Amino acid sequence: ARTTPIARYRNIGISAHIDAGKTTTTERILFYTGVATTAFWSGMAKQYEPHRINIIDTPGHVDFTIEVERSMRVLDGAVMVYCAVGGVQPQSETVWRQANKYKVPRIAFVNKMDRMGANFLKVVNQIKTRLGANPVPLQLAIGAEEHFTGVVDLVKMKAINWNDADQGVTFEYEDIPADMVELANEWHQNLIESAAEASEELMEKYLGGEELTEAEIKGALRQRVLNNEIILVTCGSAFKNKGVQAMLDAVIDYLPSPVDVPAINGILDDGKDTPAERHASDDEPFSALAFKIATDPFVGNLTFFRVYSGVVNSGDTVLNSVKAARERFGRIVQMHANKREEIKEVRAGDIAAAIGLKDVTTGDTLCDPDAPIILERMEFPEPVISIAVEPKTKADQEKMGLALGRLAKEDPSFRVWTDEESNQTIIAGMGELHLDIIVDRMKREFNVEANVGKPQVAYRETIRQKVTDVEGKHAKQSGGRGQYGHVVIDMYPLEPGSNPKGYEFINDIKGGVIPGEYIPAVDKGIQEQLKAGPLAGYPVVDMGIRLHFGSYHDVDSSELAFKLAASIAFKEGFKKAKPVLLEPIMKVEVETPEENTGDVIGDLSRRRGMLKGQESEVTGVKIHAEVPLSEMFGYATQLRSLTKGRASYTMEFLKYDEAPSNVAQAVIEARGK
Amino acid sequence: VTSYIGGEGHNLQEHSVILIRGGRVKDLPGVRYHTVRGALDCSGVKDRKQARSKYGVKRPKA
Amino acid sequence: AKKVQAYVKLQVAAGMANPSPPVGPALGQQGVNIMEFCKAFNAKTDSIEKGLPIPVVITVYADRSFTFVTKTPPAAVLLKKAAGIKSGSGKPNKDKVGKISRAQLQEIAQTKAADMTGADIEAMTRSIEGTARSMGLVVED
Ligand SMILES: CC(=O)O[C@H]1C[C@@]2(C)[C@@H](C[C@@H](O)[C@H]3[C@@]4(C)CC[C@@H](O)[C@@H](C)[C@@H]4CC[C@@]32C)/C1=C(\CCC=C(C)C)C(=O)O
Ligand SMILES: Nc1nc2c(ncn2[C@@H]2O[C@H](COP(=O)(O)OP(=O)(O)O)[C@@H](O)[C@H]2O)c(=O)[nH]1
Repeated sequence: ARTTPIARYRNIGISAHIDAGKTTTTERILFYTGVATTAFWSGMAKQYEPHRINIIDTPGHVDFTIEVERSMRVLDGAVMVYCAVGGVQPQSETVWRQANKYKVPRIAFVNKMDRMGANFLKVVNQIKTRLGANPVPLQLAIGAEEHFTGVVDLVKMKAINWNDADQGVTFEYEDIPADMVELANEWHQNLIESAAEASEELMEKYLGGEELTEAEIKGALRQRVLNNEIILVTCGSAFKNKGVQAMLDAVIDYLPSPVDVPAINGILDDGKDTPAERHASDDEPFSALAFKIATDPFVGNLTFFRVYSGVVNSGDTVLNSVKAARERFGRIVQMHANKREEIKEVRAGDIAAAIGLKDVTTGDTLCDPDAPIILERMEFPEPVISIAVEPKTKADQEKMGLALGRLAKEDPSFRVWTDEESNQTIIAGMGELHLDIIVDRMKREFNVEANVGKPQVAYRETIRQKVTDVEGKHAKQSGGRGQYGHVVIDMYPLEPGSNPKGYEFINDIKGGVIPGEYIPAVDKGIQEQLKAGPLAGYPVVDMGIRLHFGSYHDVDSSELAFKLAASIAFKEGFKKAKPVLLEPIMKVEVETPEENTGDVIGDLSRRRGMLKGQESEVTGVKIHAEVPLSEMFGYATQLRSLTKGRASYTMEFLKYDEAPSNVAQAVIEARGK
Repeated sequence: VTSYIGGEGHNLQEHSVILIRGGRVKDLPGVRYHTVRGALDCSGVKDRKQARSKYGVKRPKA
Repeated sequence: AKKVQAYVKLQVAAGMANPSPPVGPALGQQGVNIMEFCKAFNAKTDSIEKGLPIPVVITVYADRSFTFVTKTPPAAVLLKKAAGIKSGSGKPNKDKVGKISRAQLQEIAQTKAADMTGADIEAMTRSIEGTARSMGLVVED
């Protein structure tokens, strides 16, 4: 029974730079349609059969662009929202590159045409010049700012005027304003020329002076959008309510259905990585991608999944091929217009959520157990900022682990580990505003009382002076039998990192002054003292010890007596050897626009960052600097402030250098206190 | 109570829902309960093909 | 050539490749390609001997094309070439680095009068006398 063709499905993302107006445009959509959300659209003139629009509203911030990446990958088409005043933003370029990576056929909506400085054609030219795109206006704005009244449809060559009294639910077709007729004819010719380029037949008609029909123009522009050759540009502004309705008609006319998109690539679970495809059909084996996990207070884990092939029912044991885990599907609803119609028939093209999946993560493939496939995996970027989180109480201690676990499950770009040296819980994320939201959820949804600090710098200990002839004599001949042990050691610094063990032991015992059986106990006594340095109780590194002189007693000498002597000798020698506190240094790489370059280093200089050099790149300059871990905290948001949000840094542990005398001494004193 | 960790190397991170079973080790006074290395936070332990039921390892590949 | 707004005289070498990292300086608050440079220098490299950094300019025209401004291996690195002792700068007056004859520069001043442009071959000799003592040299026949 032919019900609603999958060719009527529009799986679309609304994507924009932070602060551009995209969910208000979506709220306008829901109002006009009748209502991840499903909506139904029949056209602003009711000229279309009912189309199913599944909308994913993607975050504007770059701290949550990981969600945008997941969405873009799982979606068919996109609506790119631009501010008429601000135009193409640095963050728009990031989202634009992500949509290019996934080859998402997309259109453009120039919103905020009611604000001061609104300029449609300026934004069209910025899409061309900054994004390297081919923008083709479908519409022209009638007026600007407070004088924005409507739009010209360049396909129909008519003005669209929306009724302000019904919030734009009704519209009239008018003749083009007399001051715009010349400009409308110019852009109509540019639109027809852009349509004619879609095929040799349409190019011949156009060059022959034959007028293209509205159906040929629409079909030709659709083909090129699907090919990602052009971007169709629409305009309009809500509040007075304009554009959205005609942008929704452009979604039907020009954006892909699930059958217009290439088959999804995957790998067979045969151990040979055999390539396979899944076509957008109900008659194919079931395959779906889990793309979002949300924690719900009432139903537990919601796993959002997009079906690409086949059909599944609410309550169907499928196979999580990625995690090799048979997962019985839970309760599955669907946002049928306003209601949440529980669907027991998730067909190809549909987006739904399952309740109570246990071993499913974002990026997992859910498939038919009799036809295993792994759909292509999501690569998750490495976290760029880390902070220490400490529980206030012991109740908060266990609760913290639980809360952070849930947050790491729903958001892979969020990492949590315990630092083995500090025993602090370290959390890491895709920016500090990202970490701020994570902390807020932890101390609200889960209400876990925690302090936010900085990852403790891994302080080390070493000497800066050879000391010779250091006597250690454990002579405890008391309490029954005596315990005699006597060693003489030299202590000397090693070059930093010259020994992968951080420690050298030289046995230079001559004359059997110490029996060879006790020499391992002396070394073990030193190695235990290396774990807790005599200066501040940090591990001692980059040190050599030569045992060359010693003495035993035939009855009273013990293995651990010589280990006690070794510790005495070590503690006395270490204090004479001018002990110092060490530091880690981090190799930092910053990618920035050439005009923002200066600011980056100004701050890095205050952060004790020894700028090694620079590699002027295409974006601008790739500056390299040696910056202490202590000064590499809170840099994500600071960089975002200096560079207006167009810079990305990386950092790696470089080497164990010497902390500046001031820094080292200050910490030594604080630790002693 | 104080529990005991089986196997020879765990997968622990100090906040981990682990399961408890009876049994006194006779060697640590005050440790009276074993853990299960096959249940809920301790997976099939490393490098073992015999008595797989204890320490929870599944049967090997072939 | 063009205005001094697309002016950086640079290029210590050609085989070290990229003139963007430390080796090649500048490339800051200016904006231009980097591999688009040494290809015209690749038809130009094999006349210059290495160890002799030649000053050329990234002169960018108004239509995105840029080539270089050839001015011959100069005073400083030829006294690290024709004498045989490198930079060592700072000590003209402390200890003896090297004395250079009168005619040892005049034979390469004809090459250096295509590098230096005040007027003449003889007239540029007393500025080969310049940076030599800043490198630390002394000069007498
Ligand atoms: C508009 C849109 O769709 O994104 C919204 C939706 C948003 C990504 C929200 C930020 C953040 O709570 C998000 C997390 C990770 C919060 C923790 C969990 O509950 C996740 C299951 C949840 C997913 C969606 C959600 C609720 C958004 C914002 C608005 C917050 C503004 C900022 C940056 C301070 C966003 O980042 O833009
Ligand atoms: N006047 C006017 N205001 C708008 C328009 N679109 C959005 N806004 C306002 O701008 C704000 C941002 O909208 P939102 O959709 O949250 O932006 P997003 O962050 O891009 O999703 C909202 O509070 C809206 O009231 C518009 O077309 N006209």
